[PDB]
Amino acid sequence: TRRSRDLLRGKNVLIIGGTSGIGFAVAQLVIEHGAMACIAGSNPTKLGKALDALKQHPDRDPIAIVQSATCDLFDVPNLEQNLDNLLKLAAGDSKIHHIVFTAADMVQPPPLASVTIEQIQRVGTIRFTAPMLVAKLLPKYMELCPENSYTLTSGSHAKQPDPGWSLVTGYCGGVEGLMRGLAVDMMPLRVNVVSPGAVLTPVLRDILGDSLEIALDAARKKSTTGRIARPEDVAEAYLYIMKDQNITGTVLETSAGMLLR
Amino acid sequence: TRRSRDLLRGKNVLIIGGTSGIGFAVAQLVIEHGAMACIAGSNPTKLGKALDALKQHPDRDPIAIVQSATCDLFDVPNLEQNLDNLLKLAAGDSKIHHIVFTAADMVQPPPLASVTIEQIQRVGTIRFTAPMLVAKLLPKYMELCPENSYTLTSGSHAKQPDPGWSLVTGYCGGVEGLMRGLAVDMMPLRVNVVSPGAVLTPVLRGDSLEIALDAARKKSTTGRIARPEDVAEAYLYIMKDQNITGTVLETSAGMLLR
Amino acid sequence: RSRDLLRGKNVLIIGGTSGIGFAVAQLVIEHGAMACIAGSNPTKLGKALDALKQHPDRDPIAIVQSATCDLFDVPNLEQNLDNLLKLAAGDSKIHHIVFTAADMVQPPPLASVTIEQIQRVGTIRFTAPMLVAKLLPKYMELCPENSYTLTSGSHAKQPDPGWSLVTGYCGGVEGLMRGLAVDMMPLRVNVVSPGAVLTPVLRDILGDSLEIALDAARKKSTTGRIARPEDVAEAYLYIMKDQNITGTVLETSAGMLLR
Amino acid sequence: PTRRSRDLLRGKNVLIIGGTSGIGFAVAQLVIEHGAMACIAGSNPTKLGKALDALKQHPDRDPIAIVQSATCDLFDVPNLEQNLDNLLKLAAGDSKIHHIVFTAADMVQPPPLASVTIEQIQRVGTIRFTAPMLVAKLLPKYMELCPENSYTLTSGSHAKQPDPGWSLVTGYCGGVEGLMRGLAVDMMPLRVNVVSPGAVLTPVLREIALDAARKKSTTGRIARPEDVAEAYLYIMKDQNITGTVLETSAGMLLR
Repeated sequence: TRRSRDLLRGKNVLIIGGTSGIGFAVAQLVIEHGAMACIAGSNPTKLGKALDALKQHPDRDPIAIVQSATCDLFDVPNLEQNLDNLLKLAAGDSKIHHIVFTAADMVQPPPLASVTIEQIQRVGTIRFTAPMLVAKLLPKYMELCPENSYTLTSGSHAKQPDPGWSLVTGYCGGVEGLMRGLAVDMMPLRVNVVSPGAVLTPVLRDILGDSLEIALDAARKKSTTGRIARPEDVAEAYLYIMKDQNITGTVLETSAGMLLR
Repeated sequence: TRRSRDLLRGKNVLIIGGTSGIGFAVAQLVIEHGAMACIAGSNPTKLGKALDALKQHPDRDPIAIVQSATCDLFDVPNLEQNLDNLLKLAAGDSKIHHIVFTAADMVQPPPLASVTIEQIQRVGTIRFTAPMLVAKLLPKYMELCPENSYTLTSGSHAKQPDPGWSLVTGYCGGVEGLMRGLAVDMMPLRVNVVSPGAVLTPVLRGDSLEIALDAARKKSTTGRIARPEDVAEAYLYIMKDQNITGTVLETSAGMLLR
Repeated sequence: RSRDLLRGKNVLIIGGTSGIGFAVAQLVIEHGAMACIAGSNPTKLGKALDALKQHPDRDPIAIVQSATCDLFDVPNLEQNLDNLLKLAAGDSKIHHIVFTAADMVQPPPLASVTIEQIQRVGTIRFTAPMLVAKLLPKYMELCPENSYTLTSGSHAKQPDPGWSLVTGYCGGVEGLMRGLAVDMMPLRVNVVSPGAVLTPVLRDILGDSLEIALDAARKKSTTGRIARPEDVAEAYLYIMKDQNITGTVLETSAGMLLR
Repeated sequence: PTRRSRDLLRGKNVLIIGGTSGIGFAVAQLVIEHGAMACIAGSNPTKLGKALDALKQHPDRDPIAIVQSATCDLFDVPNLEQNLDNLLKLAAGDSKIHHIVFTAADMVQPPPLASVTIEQIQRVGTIRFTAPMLVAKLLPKYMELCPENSYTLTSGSHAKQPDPGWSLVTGYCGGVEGLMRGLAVDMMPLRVNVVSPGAVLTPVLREIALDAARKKSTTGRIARPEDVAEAYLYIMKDQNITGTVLETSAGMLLR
């Protein structure tokens, strides 16, 4: 509709993790609303295919320009400058208006009894240090105002942990805590978290392989909706946050009712 | 966008409290999307005015049709019947797809030291008994599926009480509890709560108006009073995200951080 | 210091005849406090009262008394609560109040619920604790040394199918606590939210099915076992001692909330 | 010190990481009043001296309670896992540890967000997150996983009420709470919990910053270390409580 369109037409949106899954669907919604979308990822092959997919999305507002950049989020010595370059690129000729930091990763970490300091800090680098640094650099490329937003991603497993996942559960709690600290330190910019549940992404399919349909019966049994989330469903939550200039400091839970059980 | 119109075009939406404030702005957004709005109020003049305000809305979709229906939420002997009639109207010739229960809920109650049992029960009737009775009657007019949603309203004062408001704080906590119980008992229907704060509505606003606003602006991190149209986007979002159920969506300008 | 926080203090336990309330009363008199238990059945009150006077670990100075109070009789509710508070104040003032949960049985289906049924839950779970708060200042100093503790339940967050009315009022108790923590400051007001506790009442209800239900609860927990009333009663005693804690919901529910 | 409370703790081994001062010291007091064996740990050796001597000469101490100390620097990364392992081995002694308390890293404002560096981010995490993570790694070697025992971590009210300039600390306080829940599952049926204190007056802290907290609270006063210490003791005794954040912060969270 025109008011959603006017909320976001011509606005720059950076989507870290936009190659597939939730980020890609956010990118689709962004350009359907007339916004400029910059997607970032770790894989140039994946990034290239996602980028053409967006350019010829038939529901793309013709006005929407799509661009891409490759950014390595585990390279500690160059992380701040890589992130600084990404934001420069995303700002382009003006300023960034909305940042989405997606987290679509769940690879079970080693057993607690074997975890190492190196392993701990790697998850933190990706889950904690990088979002902090984007916040540090952000005022150069984005106006701190409530028309703009910076959105992070945690997960329902922060509240309902699976056994074997304590390192990841811990940094998920850290993302939600970081959001709250940043909502104060970056005011009047709006900072929020989306906390998704089980989402049926292509990589989720591929991981589970033959084990897919078992895991999905579990997730449906655990939900109250009785069905697995579409990435398109979850992406609406990030778009809502862009539109509502009143929402900041909160964790938006879109997880099929699993948290009720 | 086409995606959003496709989700809501032709859907029956009941806004309880749609004559003014957030409910009115929710009615606006849903008719922009081609949905069939039915607004309910307690004041017939206010209704007719709002109903007419809506029917003339500029961005209104031509196919969107608006109706109104009076319903006193405090008349306990007739409450179940009025809600049943209201539900029957909003369904029309098919079914209701989305129910929004909004409230302009901020008139301060009597002091704790003086509050009486009928005063407690009167807030209990509007805040708790009425949403429960909508839930009781809802399956007759509405399918229990995750395409559909039923959204209640609490408020940031549920978490940040002001002195004098303990009775309204309590029943806000009851609204949020009720939502979670209903999200289970009525599954796979989706049931949620929107918890607004720092929104300026006509009824809310006159001379003291700008004192309290400054208390909200200073308490917030947006440094800005919010328009009903901002908060309305939360109700619309819940209608669209067929994954969201059982949660309290907090749109209150960052006041909860401070 | 911590040994004398409770010695000589006047405690009121509403629902002190069995289960959690009774175990609170036990801990209270072990610490030397004066306990007034309230309940709805004079015979069960009588049994509870004797069992507390006879408690071997009761501090000698600790005096126990009882009072009957129908929390569903609306026309007499405010006066009955006033009389209960007068009693518990003894010859000085109340210092701590505990209000244990109704622990009701499953209500009728949602499609069957009536206004009368809704308000009856509200009377016991919301109106009665509200009226205690209204009346309290006449009999009790509003200060951080004293405390007023309500009771919700882990099913406030994890609803059981068919219980929406009880789940709703459980969230009302928690909201009321927060409202009261503000309107009654600097008195401390808190909520204990217990999970699966094996009270004597419970074992009668489940009866033959008890071992099924206890393996279910154990499976949902991370402790792997069912809580004792004496375990949960430690939380109420804690709140009485920590003069810094107010406005919060204390969750003691075996880790079920992690699942 | 009731018989019921002493039975629960008498003879138990309790490790208190950060027991030299403040909340940790007060927990050490309460546990030895119960006849439990307290082992305190600290970064500063003669600050341990003070504490260790002060503890040992406490008036309400159960005659049978023993006290002992150890140093452990939670920032020295090359030596962190071993010093923690050595610490745990000490507290277990000739049996097992029964209760662990990890008292929080203190409230020193970090650099302004605009100037924070990766080295700065990672050192708050080493102490607030890595160290308790490593204690959990090593614990099973020295502690039984049963609901009679507990591992208690510490976050803080600023996890939910940030102050300007504290985003890094608020960040890892949420990490501590998330870690507690994950460990509450991974280490079941051991009980793991978080105490979240607020408005607490300790000597390293101890008038404008003290009236300011009083105005945000509903108790209207600054709480003592001895009040919040009761929370840690409660969690030891309630064999039903796990996976939760116990908020003892004077009602500041209501405002």
